[PDB]
Amino acid sequence: EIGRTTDPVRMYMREMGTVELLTREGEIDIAKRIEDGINQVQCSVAEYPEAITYLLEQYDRVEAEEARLSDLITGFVDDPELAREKFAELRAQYVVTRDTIKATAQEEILKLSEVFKQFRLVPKQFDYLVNSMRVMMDRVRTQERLIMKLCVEQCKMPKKNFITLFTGNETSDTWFNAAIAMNKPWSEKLHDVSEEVHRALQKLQQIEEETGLTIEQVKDINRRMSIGEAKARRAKKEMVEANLRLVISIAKKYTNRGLQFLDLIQEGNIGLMKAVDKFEYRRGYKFSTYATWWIRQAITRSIADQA
Amino acid sequence: EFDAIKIALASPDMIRSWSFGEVKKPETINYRTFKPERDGLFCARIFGPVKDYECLCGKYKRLKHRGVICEKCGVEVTQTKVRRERMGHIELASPTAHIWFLKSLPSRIGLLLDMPLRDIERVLYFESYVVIEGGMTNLERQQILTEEQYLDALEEFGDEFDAKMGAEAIQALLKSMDLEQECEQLREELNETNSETKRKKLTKRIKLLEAFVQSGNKPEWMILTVLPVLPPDLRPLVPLDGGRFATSDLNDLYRRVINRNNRLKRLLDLAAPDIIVRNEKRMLQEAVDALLDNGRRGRAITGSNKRPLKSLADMIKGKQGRFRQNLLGKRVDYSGRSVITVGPYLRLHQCGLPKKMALELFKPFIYGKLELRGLATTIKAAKKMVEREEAVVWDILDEVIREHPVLLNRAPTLHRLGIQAFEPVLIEGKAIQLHPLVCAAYNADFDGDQMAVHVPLTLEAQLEARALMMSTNNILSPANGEPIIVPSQDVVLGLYYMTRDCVNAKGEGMVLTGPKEAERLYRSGLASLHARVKVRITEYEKDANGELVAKTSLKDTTVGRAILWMIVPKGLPYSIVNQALGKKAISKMLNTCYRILGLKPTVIFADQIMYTGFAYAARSGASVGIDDMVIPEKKHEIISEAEAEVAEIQEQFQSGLVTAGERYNKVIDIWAAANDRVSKAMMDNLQTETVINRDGQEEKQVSFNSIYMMADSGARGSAAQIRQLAGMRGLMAKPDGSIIETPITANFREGLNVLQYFISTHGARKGLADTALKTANSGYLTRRLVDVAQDLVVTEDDCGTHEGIMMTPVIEGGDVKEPLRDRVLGRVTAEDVLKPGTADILVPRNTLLHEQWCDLLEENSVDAVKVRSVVSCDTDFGVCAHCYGRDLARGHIINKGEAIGVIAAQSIGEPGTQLTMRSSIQVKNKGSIKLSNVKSVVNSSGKLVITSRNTELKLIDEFGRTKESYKVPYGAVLAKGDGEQVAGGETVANWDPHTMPVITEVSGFVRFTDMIDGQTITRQTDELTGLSSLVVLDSAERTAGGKDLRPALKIVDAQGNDVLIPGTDMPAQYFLPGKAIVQLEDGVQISSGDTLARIPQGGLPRVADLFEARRPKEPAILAEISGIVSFGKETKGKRRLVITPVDGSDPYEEMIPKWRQLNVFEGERVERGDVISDGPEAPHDILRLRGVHAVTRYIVNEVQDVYRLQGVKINDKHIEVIVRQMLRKATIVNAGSSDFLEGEQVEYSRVKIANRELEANGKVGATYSRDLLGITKASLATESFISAASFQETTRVLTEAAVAGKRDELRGLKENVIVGRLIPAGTGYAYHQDRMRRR
RNA sequence: AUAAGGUGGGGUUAGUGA
Ligand SMILES: [Mg+2]
Ligand SMILES: [Zn+2]
Ligand SMILES: [Zn+2]
Repeated sequence: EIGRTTDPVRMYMREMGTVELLTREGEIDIAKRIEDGINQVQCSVAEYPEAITYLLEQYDRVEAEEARLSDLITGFVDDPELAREKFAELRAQYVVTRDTIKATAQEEILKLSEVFKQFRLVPKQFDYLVNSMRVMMDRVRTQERLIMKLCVEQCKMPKKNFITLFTGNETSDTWFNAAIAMNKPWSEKLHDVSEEVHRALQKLQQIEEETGLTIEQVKDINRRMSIGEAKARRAKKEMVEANLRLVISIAKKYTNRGLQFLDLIQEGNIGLMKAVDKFEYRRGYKFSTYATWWIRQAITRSIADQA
Repeated sequence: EFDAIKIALASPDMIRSWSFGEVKKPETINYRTFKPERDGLFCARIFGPVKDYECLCGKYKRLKHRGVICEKCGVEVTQTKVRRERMGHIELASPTAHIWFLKSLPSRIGLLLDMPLRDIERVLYFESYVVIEGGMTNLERQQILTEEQYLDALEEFGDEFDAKMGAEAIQALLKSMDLEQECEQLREELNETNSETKRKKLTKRIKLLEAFVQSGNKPEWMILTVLPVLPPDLRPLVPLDGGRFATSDLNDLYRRVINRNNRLKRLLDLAAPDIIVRNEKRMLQEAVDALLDNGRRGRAITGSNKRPLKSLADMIKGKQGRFRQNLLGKRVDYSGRSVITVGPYLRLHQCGLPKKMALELFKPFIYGKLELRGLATTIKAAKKMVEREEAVVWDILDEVIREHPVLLNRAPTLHRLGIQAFEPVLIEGKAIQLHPLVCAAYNADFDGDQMAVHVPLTLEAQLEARALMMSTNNILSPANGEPIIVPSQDVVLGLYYMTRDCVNAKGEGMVLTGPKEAERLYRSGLASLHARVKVRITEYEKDANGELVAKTSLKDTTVGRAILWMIVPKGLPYSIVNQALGKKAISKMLNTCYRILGLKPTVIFADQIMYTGFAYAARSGASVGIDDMVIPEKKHEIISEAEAEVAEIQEQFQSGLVTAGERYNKVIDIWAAANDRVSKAMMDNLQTETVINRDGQEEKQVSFNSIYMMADSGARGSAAQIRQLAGMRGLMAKPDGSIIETPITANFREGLNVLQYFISTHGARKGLADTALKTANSGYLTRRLVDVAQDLVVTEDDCGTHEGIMMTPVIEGGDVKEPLRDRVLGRVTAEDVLKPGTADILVPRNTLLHEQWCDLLEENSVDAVKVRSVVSCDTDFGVCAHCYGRDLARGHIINKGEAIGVIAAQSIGEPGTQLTMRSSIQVKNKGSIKLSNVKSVVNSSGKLVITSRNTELKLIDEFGRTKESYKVPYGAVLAKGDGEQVAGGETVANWDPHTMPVITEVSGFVRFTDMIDGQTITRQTDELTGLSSLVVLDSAERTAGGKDLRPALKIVDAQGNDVLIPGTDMPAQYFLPGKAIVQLEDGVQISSGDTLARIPQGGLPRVADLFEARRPKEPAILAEISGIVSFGKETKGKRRLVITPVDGSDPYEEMIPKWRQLNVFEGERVERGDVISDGPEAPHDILRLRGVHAVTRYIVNEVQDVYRLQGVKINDKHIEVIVRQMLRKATIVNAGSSDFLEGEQVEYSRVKIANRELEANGKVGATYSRDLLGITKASLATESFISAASFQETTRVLTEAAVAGKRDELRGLKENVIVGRLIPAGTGYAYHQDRMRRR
């Protein structure tokens, strides 16, 4: 009795009619969750040492003017001179944390993350760090597939013996000499690929040496970051799902300018996505008024160059 | 260069191989400047040089740089022609179904999967999920899922179990299909299902599978991924007048589709929720099919004017897609067009032509010879010479149109005389002058018809023109051997005025020695023209070896007969001109002139009679006057008594002594009778009104009234039209289609009233409206069946066979309405003519029957000749000439090559306009009585009654031929018997149409068996007599309690024994059907032939439905096979039959709609193909039961009755031959050592050579069964897909053949014109003897 | 040879006497 409704608009109304309208305080609730998402991934950003290395190096690109004054920072909370006291002082915090690495080392990692947590950056640096830990998980993941591939798919190692003792450390020979010390016939086959697994594991030990952390800790950093990121995206999808009635309501205006209707609704969907990307709730306004501008931007932009 | 056309479905990387780039940006031009852009639609570096050997930026401006690309934009220098064909691709993001395979109806995707199309549409438009690779669930690998039950699956098997949506899922599921398990498995299930539904659906399934793997395709290519883009110059961007631009649709929707694509890409980049990208993918789906076939999706789209834009699909289909628009009919150079006029001074091998149109049409010839004479060296000099009009060029195009033929065309070019050739004579003025005898062949009156001309340029085509197109060639119709160069209308008036005679005139009855003296007497004005004088004339004849002998006498004749005797050439009898020479007499005069004296004397004779025709017609002075139309004085009185009679029947209705319809019918009859009285009243007043002295007192003769000459000679009009002038006109019909009771009493010489005129304009408007829509249908009929024939070429000499059909003179049931000698004329016999001298061979078995032979067996009164037909020609892919016969425009045998299928098609097609719109047996003449299929018995009265409906009453004459044919009813009281002699005008029969008799054949008792009052029969006394009778009811009125009881009247003797059927040992029970009234009660001893019970009771699209071969409204049911019968089970949607063949088994029984009053009885044993009831005789069973010759003879009798009703001639070979194109297909009954499926259709020629060379092997071939098909779908069932592609439903045949991977060696015509080479019919048949001879 | 030229709509012309 779904009457072959070949209008895509009709069924599109049938999906967008599921979610009801949210009040403006629910926007405080959801944008609160958004600030949780970006704030927690800023915590995981703060828990990365090579971000601080590359940070001070990019600050040397700023004062060397191998970068720009607005290509590293986007203001702060609570003018390169502020960046001289902030990143020279942060250089001193970095060396005084870096000296004590040989317990309270990790306490100074925490306080270095706290003096860094005030800091706000140009989002390309955020791209650098997301791709930095991302490629880091690609190399870690590569060693996971490598030692899993050779021990499991070569030495007939049970994956129960693999995940229980191996996963988490991944750089020691405790699974190696202890699993071979289990006297199993798969364990006696673990002598076959000790070269590729252990010598290719030497670069993974080098990874832990570069980051100054175990693989497990880094996995907590970027994995927990991934939790906050996915959470934030759930919030943003949820808000968009609220505001579809707004976008068709404004979409009624500019219809017959030589373009089809659903093109307008999709362009406006893009515009409200960008408006979600650029809204703040501590401003204290209703979301729609700020959103309107991005929607007209998308529409008039689109029909403008698509004449 | 190249052989056959091959198609296949498109691989993706094939499309990548076709392109030279990817389009990425939705713009096309600058609009600011006017440049083409980087990678937009109109691209240079993808598509090539928009300029000519030059770059976009103009980097490589000379022809020297040819070969290297540019660098400022990177374009290769070539011609600008190369941007017409370089294709491009686009890479779409998410896959997309091709809707032709989705919605061809039947869907290839649909029955390929065997899931209903509704579910596929639910998957496509994202409102449903569906699961690939089900496996370890409680749920299948091909089950649709709704999203809350996908929420359910998301709960339970929300594990590794997979299910997707849309064209990705369709590509995946359709990709993961194994094909061979489907093949073997579905062959097995074909071996299982007894239901013919499942056998049918599963065999279509197995056809598409086993054909799909056999072609080298892949299934998963059917989901479109990489879209080819059209080359830009074929989707051009023109400007209109000013800065605006007339767009194309195609450029618009290409803009839409790549806008769609790129937005989907950036949306995939941004990680949007599934609602949005879901919606966008649906938008891409409608985008892509909106490119392919707009409108087949539920709502179309428009750009402007709210008017749906044109996709690619309608760019092929329809009245202006490329097939009928720009491929069969092209616009041609070297042509002119203007208005025709006469100029009778021409001879017929030439036409007039204006000087301006000549000087335009032959300009390159003027350039050529003008260069030759050196009057101007260079070309542009000749340009200004032919512009400025110097006097020398009139000598030049005067010279070059000396013997260069041209063509003429009139726009409604129905049959092939619409194109004829002439030799131009230059005319001062600017209209086209035209010889008069061509006009009737063109059907081109001079009311303002325009004609167009053409020029064959090349040398060989000039030879084709003068050889074949030249107007002196065609004088006989291709439809029949009648001349079409008959004089039309006024020359026959002049000649009719010439050979006539008033009874006393100047020079009445003197003598004269020779026609020159008669000419001197006329132009000297000393004797009258219409005055009889005994003269001397002299003539010739060729009785010997073509040898012309002088002989002479003193004939008595007129003056003018002796005058036009001088024009007649040598070999004629005199008495061809010794009469009044109506249009018919001069027509057969020219005909016999062609038969006896060949070609040229007929030609020059025809021109000369045209000249003297207009001479003496003009000198005659034939006027018209108002005083010429004569009112009969009795008209007033006949109308007066008529209105008295309608006053009498009207007063019978005033007091109501008569009913309405009776007064209606008597009044309309007496108006018919009085109307006829006025008709022969004015005829008897006109035709012989001239009463004059003759050297004596008085004498009557024919009238010199102008009207009576114009109608009598056959010029224009008839007795009907002059009946509408002088006498009253008609009884006009009413808008209902019935007829008005008051006739139009007035006539056109007097004044009509208001309302008579009002009624008349009703009739006229209805008339010409019917002409409009009738034209519309007739063109579509010819358009159809020219396609179904299209291909039959006379390609061999002699098949060497002995089959064929049997020609007889046809008799309607009254007079012979078409004799023998015309159905036989010019068709070579099958066997030899045994003379009816008993064992004498008259004519041998393989002879042409020209006129002498036809006179020969005409004398010996031969009744039937088996003849060779084209339905029996054993030729593969053609017809031998000895099965076809004559040309009918060239009086000899047919030659080798003439594609006679199309002349058959035009031949039946051109009468399509002139088609019309709005007891006992009494013999007439005397002969012997003959009956056939007689099952008779002498009754008690000495009369004859026949218990076979299939008996026919015939009248053999005193020679032996049949002259009457009559139906003999079941049990009709004949006054005479078989083999007897009657007199002409005698009733010889009797029956009742208001009684189906249940008569007997023997003597004895009749017992009331199973006549139970209330269950089978009923007690219905006769309220008029008193003799009560037990009336037998039918099944639907009697109750079911004795419905299974069959009341019978079984013949017993005085002992009660079974009085058997005479001849056999079965009882003679008379089972009693509905409305059978058993009058003769119980214990009544009966006589022979007495009723034991009594049971009482088209135009053109007829013809189109005959070649359509439709199942009619209810078919007459027939007997599949010989044997006895019984009846079947009571009311099961219908009451059944049970048929029991005698020798073999009895597999056959059938439910029967018992509205069919049965004809056969239970004890009757019949033959196959015989009637069980009557009604329209469906053709398929005539094929499948009575055979090949029967169904053809049925068809040609039927439509020959249709045209012959209108008196429109067509010789019978054309209907024969297009029927041979109808029944070309066949099916398989057993394989034997064949390789075909049993359930497989194939053309009869290909299976005939299949078993025919399996006969060369020791193995047995195959057993077949032929079919006939409607021509509109027989043409679709053709191996050449381009031929059907030019016909209707291009999409269906295109997809079906497209997935077939079918190949086409072209072996035919409209595809050889579609590819532009020699046609393999005429001269190109010799060329294809060559190209066939090489490979 | 610089008059060229798509798409709709409208109007008109030519197409029997039994
Ligand atoms: Mg005309
Ligand atoms: Zn360039
Ligand atoms: Zn033959």
